[PDB]
Amino acid sequence: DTMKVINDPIHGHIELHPLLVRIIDTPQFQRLRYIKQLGGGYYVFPGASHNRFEHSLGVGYLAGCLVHALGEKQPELQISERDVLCVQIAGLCRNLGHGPFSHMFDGRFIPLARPEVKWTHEQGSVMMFEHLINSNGIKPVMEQYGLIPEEDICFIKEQIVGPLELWPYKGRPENKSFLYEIVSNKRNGIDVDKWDYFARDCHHLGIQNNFDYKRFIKFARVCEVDNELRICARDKEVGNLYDMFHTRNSLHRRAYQHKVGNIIDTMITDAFLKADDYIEITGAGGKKYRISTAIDDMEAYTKLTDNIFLEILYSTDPKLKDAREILKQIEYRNLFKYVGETQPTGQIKIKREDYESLPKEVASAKPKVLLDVKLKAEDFIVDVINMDYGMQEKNPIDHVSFYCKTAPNRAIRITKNQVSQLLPEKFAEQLIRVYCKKVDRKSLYAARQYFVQWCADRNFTKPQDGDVIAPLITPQKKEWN
Amino acid sequence: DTMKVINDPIHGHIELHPLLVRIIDTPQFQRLRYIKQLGGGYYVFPGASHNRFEHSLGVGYLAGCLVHALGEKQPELQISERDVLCVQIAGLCRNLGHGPFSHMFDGRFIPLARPEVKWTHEQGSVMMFEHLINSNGIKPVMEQYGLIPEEDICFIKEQIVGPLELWPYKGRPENKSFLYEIVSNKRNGIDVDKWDYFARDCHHLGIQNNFDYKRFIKFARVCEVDNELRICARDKEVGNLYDMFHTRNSLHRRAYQHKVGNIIDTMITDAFLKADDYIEITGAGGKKYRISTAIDDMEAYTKLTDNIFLEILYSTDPKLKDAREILKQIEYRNLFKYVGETQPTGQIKIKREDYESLPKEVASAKPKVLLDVKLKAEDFIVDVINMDYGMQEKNPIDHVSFYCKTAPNRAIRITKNQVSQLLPEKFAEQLIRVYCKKVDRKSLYAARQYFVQWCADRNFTKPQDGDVIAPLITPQKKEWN
Amino acid sequence: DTMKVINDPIHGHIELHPLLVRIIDTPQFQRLRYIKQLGGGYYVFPGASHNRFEHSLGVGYLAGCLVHALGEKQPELQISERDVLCVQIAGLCRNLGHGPFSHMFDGRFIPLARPEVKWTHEQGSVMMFEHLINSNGIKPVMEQYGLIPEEDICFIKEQIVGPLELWPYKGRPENKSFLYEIVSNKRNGIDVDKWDYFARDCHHLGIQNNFDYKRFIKFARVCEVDNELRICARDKEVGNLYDMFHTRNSLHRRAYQHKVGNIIDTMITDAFLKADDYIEITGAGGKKYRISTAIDDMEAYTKLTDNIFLEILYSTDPKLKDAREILKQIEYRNLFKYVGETQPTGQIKIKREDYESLPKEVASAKPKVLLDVKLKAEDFIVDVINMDYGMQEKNPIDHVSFYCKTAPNRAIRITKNQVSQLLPEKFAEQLIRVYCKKVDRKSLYAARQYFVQWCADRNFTKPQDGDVIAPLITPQKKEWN
Amino acid sequence: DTMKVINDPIHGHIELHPLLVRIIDTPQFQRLRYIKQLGGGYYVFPGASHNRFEHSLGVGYLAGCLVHALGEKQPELQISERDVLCVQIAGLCRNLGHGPFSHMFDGRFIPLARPEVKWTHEQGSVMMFEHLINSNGIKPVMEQYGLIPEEDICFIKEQIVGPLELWPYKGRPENKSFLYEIVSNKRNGIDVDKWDYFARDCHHLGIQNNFDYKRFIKFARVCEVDNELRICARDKEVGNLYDMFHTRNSLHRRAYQHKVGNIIDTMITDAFLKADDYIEITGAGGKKYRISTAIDDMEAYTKLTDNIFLEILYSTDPKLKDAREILKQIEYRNLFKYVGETQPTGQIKIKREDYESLPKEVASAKPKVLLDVKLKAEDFIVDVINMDYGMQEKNPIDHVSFYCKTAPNRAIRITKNQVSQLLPEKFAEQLIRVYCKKVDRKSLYAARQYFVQWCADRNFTKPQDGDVIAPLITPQKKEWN
Ligand SMILES: Nc1ncnc2c1ncn2[C@H]1C[C@H](O)[C@@H](COP(=O)(O)OP(=O)(O)OP(=O)(O)O)O1
Ligand SMILES: Nc1ncnc2c1ncn2[C@H]1C[C@H](O)[C@@H](COP(=O)(O)OP(=O)(O)OP(=O)(O)O)O1
Ligand SMILES: Nc1ncnc2c1ncn2[C@H]1C[C@H](O)[C@@H](COP(=O)(O)OP(=O)(O)OP(=O)(O)O)O1
Ligand SMILES: Nc1ncnc2c1ncn2[C@H]1C[C@H](O)[C@@H](COP(=O)(O)OP(=O)(O)OP(=O)(O)O)O1
Ligand SMILES: [Mg+2]
Ligand SMILES: [Mg+2]
Ligand SMILES: [Mg+2]
Ligand SMILES: [Mg+2]
Repeated sequence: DTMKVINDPIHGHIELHPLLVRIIDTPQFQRLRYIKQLGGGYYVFPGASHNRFEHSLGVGYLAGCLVHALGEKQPELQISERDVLCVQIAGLCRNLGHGPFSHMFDGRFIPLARPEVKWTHEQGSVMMFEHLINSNGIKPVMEQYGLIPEEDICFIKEQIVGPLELWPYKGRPENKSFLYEIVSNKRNGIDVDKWDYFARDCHHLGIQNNFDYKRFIKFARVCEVDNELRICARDKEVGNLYDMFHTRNSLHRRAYQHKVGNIIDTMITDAFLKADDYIEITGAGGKKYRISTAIDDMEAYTKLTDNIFLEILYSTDPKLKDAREILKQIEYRNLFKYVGETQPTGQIKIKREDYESLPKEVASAKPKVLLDVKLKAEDFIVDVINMDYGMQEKNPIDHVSFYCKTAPNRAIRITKNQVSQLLPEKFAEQLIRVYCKKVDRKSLYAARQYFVQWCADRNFTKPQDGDVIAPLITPQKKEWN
Repeated sequence: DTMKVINDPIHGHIELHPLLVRIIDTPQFQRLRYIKQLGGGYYVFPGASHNRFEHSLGVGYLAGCLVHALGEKQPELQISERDVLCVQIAGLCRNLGHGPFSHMFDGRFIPLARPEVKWTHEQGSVMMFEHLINSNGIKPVMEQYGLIPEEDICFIKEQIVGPLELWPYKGRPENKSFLYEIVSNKRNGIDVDKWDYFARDCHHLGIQNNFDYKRFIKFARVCEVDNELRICARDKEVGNLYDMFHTRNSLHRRAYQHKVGNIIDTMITDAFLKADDYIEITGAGGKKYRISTAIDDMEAYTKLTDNIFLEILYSTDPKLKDAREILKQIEYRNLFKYVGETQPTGQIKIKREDYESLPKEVASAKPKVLLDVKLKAEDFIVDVINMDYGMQEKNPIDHVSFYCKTAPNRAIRITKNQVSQLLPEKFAEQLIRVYCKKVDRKSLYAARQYFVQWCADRNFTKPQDGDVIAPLITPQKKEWN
Repeated sequence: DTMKVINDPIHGHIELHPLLVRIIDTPQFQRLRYIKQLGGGYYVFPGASHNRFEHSLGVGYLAGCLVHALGEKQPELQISERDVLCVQIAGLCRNLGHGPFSHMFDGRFIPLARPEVKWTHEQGSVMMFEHLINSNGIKPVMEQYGLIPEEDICFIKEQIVGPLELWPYKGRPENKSFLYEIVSNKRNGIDVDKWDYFARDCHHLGIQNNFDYKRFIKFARVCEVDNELRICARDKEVGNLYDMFHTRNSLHRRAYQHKVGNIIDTMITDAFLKADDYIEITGAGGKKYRISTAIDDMEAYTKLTDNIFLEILYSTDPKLKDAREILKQIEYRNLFKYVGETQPTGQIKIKREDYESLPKEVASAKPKVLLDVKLKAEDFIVDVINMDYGMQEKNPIDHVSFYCKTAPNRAIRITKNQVSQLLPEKFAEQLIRVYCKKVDRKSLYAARQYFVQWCADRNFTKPQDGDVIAPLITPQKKEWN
Repeated sequence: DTMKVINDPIHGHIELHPLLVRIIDTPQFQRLRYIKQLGGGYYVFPGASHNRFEHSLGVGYLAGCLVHALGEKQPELQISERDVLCVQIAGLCRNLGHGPFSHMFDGRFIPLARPEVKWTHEQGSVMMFEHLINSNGIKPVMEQYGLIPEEDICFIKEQIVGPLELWPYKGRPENKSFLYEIVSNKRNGIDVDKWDYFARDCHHLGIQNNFDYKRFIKFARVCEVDNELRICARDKEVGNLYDMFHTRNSLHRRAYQHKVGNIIDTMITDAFLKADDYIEITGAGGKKYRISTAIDDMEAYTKLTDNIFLEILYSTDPKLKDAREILKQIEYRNLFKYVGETQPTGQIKIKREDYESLPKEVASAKPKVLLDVKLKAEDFIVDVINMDYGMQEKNPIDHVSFYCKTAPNRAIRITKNQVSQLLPEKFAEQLIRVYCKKVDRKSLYAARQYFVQWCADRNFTKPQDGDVIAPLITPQKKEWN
């Protein structure tokens, strides 16, 4: 067979190798046509209808482009068509593990439905890749095009999820180390997945992005670092890398962590939780699985898509009413109402174990105002969001290697003070959002007082609309002045 | 009640009136989030993931733009905010009647499922609009914002479907006739819907459009024509208008009538015909409807979306196997194979009543060549496509009124000979595409000989790859050399 | 040393070879920064400030892209780095011959200043290329990077103007004929220069471009045709090629032949004509040249740019008053007034030998209207414009070779009846624009009556606003009624 | 006299009022077609060919847009056609005072040619506005359209340059204070000029901008502050505002302060300095001026554009040799060579005067390494660049008024800790770039040793390629390991 050409609005005409086509034309991959990239963001940004499928295509194409560029600039690295096909495949397949509504599923649902297990979309991706390989007879096709299934499949999996366990990888030796920072870079977070979602998400949201990945590619080289071969970026591009991480953060604050989009994620998740017992998904040899257990059999997970949302919505079965009314309340646009936003202070970090107590703290309060309605802990929703640069408290650029024009083979490091004084002093922070499930005017007035007083009692940041929603409470805190 | 801001990637930030917001936040409208704009096009153009929802938002915005501009340039027309709201609503609601996969439903499925009925997505839009209004108590909100729920609802329905029924309209008098040319122009085909889908479809498909609607709005005026006040375009813009229809014709040949997209639409349609009997949709008071009858109950139709595709695909019920396997053959990318394209010659035109008798002609052929297989009528698929400028054999520009710079109130006509000699001399044509349901190396050869000999015997145009795929048949037709 | 990366808004980051950098950094090439692409178009389309310099970079980049793509898809053609460099240089240098305001210089000025010579910007490009090579010591630099100046310079010049003379080219043998179809296609007109100016001009004008050159490149092959190797496009792309020429025609009708832009070009040409005697340019060895004679000495021509305009405008010499006053009339926006447009009918074609006699025909007209003022031939300007598809009366795609999917090396022809019946049946046409040098309302009124009466007497088409600007004249014409 | 429509690639079709057309069509305004926006930036970014003319149009359009939007949301403000026209004119005319190559003229040339005057394009715009008004008889035209010349012209000037001296303005009273915040905002720097050049510069440079001015406009209100009516932004948009100032800071580091572009600015300034005495420009009543003194007569300044560059490059007079030979090394691309970049720490700030003592310091260093050549202060160029957020050391966001959704009429303040912890803690910084005038390999090597030794001796940051370009010098400073 020959190569297929496909037109992507982001990257233009991309060439696809017959093996990649053979991987694409399977139920396991086509499953991604039915999973939205941004999940509930589509209920806020009407343009964001894009799915994981096209994003996967773009990641594969970009992986191929970067590996090919590095290959043509430096032939001494001995990159083969085999390495290219493999990295392209890893790129194509690192999104196979996503559940319905993407990050809502593994970031919100699974932790609440099955709090005893440890699940990540990466692991879902490796399992679904294995299932994909075996159920469709791919191995002989791999062999036809020059791959060695045992070494190569391993290399692909390690590319997607990291080591499956001194040099920890089995798929490629150290002098091809640079094959491992491309599809999913565990060292600093700079990888082609980000590059594709920057361009796609922006193309669809109606926000435009200032990061030029093609430029970074033009300036990328392979360097010798601590006796291994790593990707080196030209020194003069360090600023751009900072901006790359600034851009990411921006995309989170206007779009990915939008208050309403997130509360819609919470509502869909609660609906799914109240539908978890009554929905049956058919898995291996007829055996029956549930939404929360589908992650344990890939034949079941395969049939787990965004469609579940609609299954609940068009359902007539009375055991599903409680969830169905929630999903109907999304259609009528009767959402939980947003109360406000604040931040922790000092060295205070809201740890995961206390996310469960917070609505009670909010419901306690010491307000001192006409208390015409009482709110109980259940009436409050508290969302804690962690905003970082990809490596928690650390600075990712301290983990990137550079080269200069006078010596393009001398890898060097670059520190923050060498760049600018206008950069951040921190690289992680927490945001706290509070919502009230009671939408009436009196419940809102009250919820605001409870909220602000709660913020005062915890020595948190003063709400931006503090003087507004709580005029009688704000002069309680002397340092908010 | 206040105003909502929406970010659309095509139009930017759009302001939505509380009354419009109220209509949008209903299941009848939100239903459109689950119906893809281009249907089977997403299986060819991976960017085309957009749905009818955002498209509707966009039509609604543009109608308002045009009527508002007309209102500001010529205060003498005394257009009121009420007229504006009615036109905006008409804009929002002219797409409500679409079935699963849009044009596949009313253009392929319904005519084969119900050849006795006359059904259009327009009438469906009217019905679903009535249902939307009634089920959500919109009339009092309409009165609240200054509308007359009797005159106005009528006006909106007439805007979507035309006359119900000199002056055939009842919603607005002759002296506001131009308000009937904005949302759906039955006179010449120039309306805001085309303008939105040009820009949106082009934005997502990855092909770009050369038509500037903002310019057209700037140059649009209301003039008196045959005792009515109609929208007139500036004379020097006639060239642009011809180009507009050329653009429409381009988008069809590249995307909307793509051979593979059309064969996927046909395969899904076939699946739906083979699943129609065994799938029941819950309608009024609990009564059950089938896909082909859902168009007769609006609360049932409400639940008829693309989701139906996945339900069939995830079914375990054996009565759906024959339907379920075809869609599975779409996942594996084992589609009906394209044999070719040809055109009739002289002035013979294929009517709908012969679309059913046509594959028999192709199989009844008597090709003089060493073959290997005999094929039967059931093995061929013949798709007839009508490409026109919107009004069949007519030239739509002969139905546009123009004005000149020196006398901006005097409407004039412009004939084709006054514009260019490089324009088309015909405005309708038929394309015939032939596919074979047998995909083997030898059945394709035969199907090709049948096809070409059929083209010769009916005196059609010679297929572009005629001499290569059927070297032994082409010299029989002297008229191709 | 090594290669330079340059950022272009149209093509992104492009790599430049040291030899190309060396060619670019000369006064002969840098001269193109001071010559506007669209000349007088910038006085109508304020975005069109782009010059010939960047356009040249883009042509070189696209030439290199196409030749590299052909090289990678088909190694059997034996394309070398040397062929690539030569095609890139030819691309970079085919615009070197342009005069001030580009086509105004070669299309309007020179024919009036020196009507005895036959001059084109191509020959100018070859001459300026010879001068560039000799004056900057490029030959030894050419030799260093693996070029053979004797063959190679010839190859480049032939690439720009064709043969300087049974294979007529000496720079490359027949098995490399396809290399002559890239930079300047004398056969059918499909070349990279058009591809760059579509995208650039559209990017700057505020018009959108509907041609995808990257797609065309992806589908380009080298095929065998009549004992030669030609560039061939896939059969399925014939429509896109027609649309390309329609696009070109649209860009001409909207921008390049804009009535006002053309009248500004004409006024500047008059300026240069009335300044020709009084402006002296120092050329080779001190000899002094005039604007109209600079084209015969390249050291003078190097110095011939748009700057001249300003030199005339800032002049204090009373001998330059006549020109300086016309340029000031360009600044105050007192332009010749546009009267109207008409075109011939039947079989009438206006030859160039008759362009001087036309305003006299116009003043010789006898409109039956009471005129307070009489206008003489001196007051009229008549501009005849030839609109074609590049090859006069022929259809250029009758001269492109195609290939089919089943046999990618077998070239075929495709006729117009095989594509569509909605295409043009003619490929050339003439437009006639008439302007009046007298700007007052009464002279305009008069000029219009003269014009329309002339159109009637010559049996031309009726002006679009005929009935409005000449109400008393149009009902005389039997075929306009 | 009617309304004129103009096509701008950034803003689309823009409407220009007959009075605005009359202002635009003057030599004083049209001069801006011949002054590059980014100056020597065009010699690095081949796309940056745009002039200040098409930027001025855009500023006027944006001014009109913002004031009209504010007028439409809040009719209580009593905005008149007169206020809108004045704001538009102010927009159109705030760039009139720009010299050859824009900022290069006022930021580099005048202080070196004439260090005794205080000259800025701000005052120049006012002066040139007066000259335009008087020399072209605009005042009666202003009256024709309903303006009062005496207050209104004052208003316009005060909008461009600020107060011409408790309420300090005379052109408009206290209840219209917000009209002074549109065209040039002296309080915080958020104004429409930035908005136009962000989009334009990005459109042409080949970089994309992530700031959405249309959104800001949609969310802008007039709130009451300290007895003024000021522009208020919605609170939750504060993040975007920070980004705005970040994008600007980005645009400076990538384009406006590009290392090569600045040295090209410096060289052109050098040519002009060595040419100032020998170039004479004709001003008022025949009196003759020099490049540096033309700013003292506006009809002379009128004729002062980028053209002088060419006037110099094209000179044969031996008095111009020193200036003409430098512009020639720009064409040949033999520029001053870049050696490096560094920054001070703590509280050391490079004062404006000591900019002269710096070339002495760099050469005064004593690196103990084999140096083939000794360099003197004249061989060095040291350029100090100030990077800030617009108000030196302060945070402009502490000077913005915000409002809340629940009470849209009371302005509130927002501190940095209320937004995020990921922002800069300083808002101004200095960059130091050092270049060498001798381009040979050894003089360059030496210059590097000198430079790094100077950086070490002054306790500055380590040059990014420090360990590479000067290996024998960096290991001495322990704070660089
Ligand atoms: N005229 C067009 N312009 C731009 N893109 C197109 C056009 N036609 C199709 N596309 C898109 C759709 C696909 O994503 C991609 C490939 O389309 P296409 O060339 O028709 O492949 P194909 O498989 O249908 O034809 P074939 O199998 O005969 O080679 O480009
Ligand atoms: N920073 C942003 N930039 C661009 N678009 C945005 C941004 N934030 C949100 N949007 C989009 C998402 C929506 O389509 C639309 C509405 O945004 P937004 O103002 O946040 O609505 P909202 O309803 O959540 O605010 P609120 O109810 O408080 O007034 O604009
Ligand atoms: N940060 C940037 N982002 C996008 N484009 C840039 C950026 N910086 C410069 N450019 C543009 C300007 C040029 O046209 C092109 C390359 O410039 P640049 O990379 O700075 O080369 P350079 O010659 O100035 O440095 P060097 O010689 O050290 O490589 O890209
Ligand atoms: N077909 C077009 N599409 C897009 N832009 C155009 C087109 N034609 C002209 N333009 C541009 C050029 C101008 O900047 C702006 C307006 O031009 P235009 O409408 O042709 O003015 P005009 O000179 O014809 O006015 P008038 O009606 O008095 O003749 O739009
Ligand atoms: Mg194919
Ligand atoms: Mg809201
Ligand atoms: Mg460089
Ligand atoms: Mg005009």
